[PDB]
Amino acid sequence: TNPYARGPNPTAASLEASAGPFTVRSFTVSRPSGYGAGTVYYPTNAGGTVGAIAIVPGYTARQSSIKWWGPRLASHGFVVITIDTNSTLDQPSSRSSQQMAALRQVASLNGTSSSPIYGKVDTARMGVMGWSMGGGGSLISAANNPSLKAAAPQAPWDSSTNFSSVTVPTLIFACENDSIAPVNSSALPIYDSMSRNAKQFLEINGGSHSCANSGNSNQALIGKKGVAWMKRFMDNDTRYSTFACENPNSTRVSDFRTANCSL
Repeated sequence: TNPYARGPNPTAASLEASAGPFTVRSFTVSRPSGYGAGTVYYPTNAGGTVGAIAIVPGYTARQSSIKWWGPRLASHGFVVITIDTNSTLDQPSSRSSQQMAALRQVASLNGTSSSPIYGKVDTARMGVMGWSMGGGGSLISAANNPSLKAAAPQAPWDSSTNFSSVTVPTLIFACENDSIAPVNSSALPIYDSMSRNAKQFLEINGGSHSCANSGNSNQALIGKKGVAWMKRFMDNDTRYSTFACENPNSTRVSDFRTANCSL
């Protein structure tokens, strides 16, 4: 009945594995428009069009810091573009503009017969992710585009902590011992500011600012939560309602909060 449901019914084991059911291919965007560079990850034979997610790194950082999300999310039924910004020193608002620019190019590549993702994307269903200033940029993207279906920034930082206008379902990955974007002055005030959406706050125990980046030691849990959140809210897939809204009840988590997220 749900036209957006893709893939086998999920289990904890399949969501915690390094890769999901779908085989992933990838290509580099030939002529990136409105951002620095892009890598597109997409699944082969997902059984239908899938949503698109754009992921942005942080200040001084590049695709490598966030690249692990590409294959992980794509293997579960998403088209994912990881970008480099025009300059590694771009601010959150500029990161948001380039993040949305990347999503627009994915939409155009969906209508380009020469592109590997031709006809593979439901361009009405998109999501935003990112690290640090790119997580702040994801929150700005969500606030400026309620058309988006989900957001999952990690260790976000922005000049402001007020994102009360966000109606997009938003999962915040936080890192307990973050000394660059401290939780008490960034992630948690941002989480508490949002009262008009489904939201979740997941703090990684003992995590530094890079606790959700490529190579991190919690990829099973973080990857499960990222995919589950995107499945529940970009696909409206109630098979993932428990995975997306549950307290993991794990010693890997030092703080868990959620609101408007029923199981």
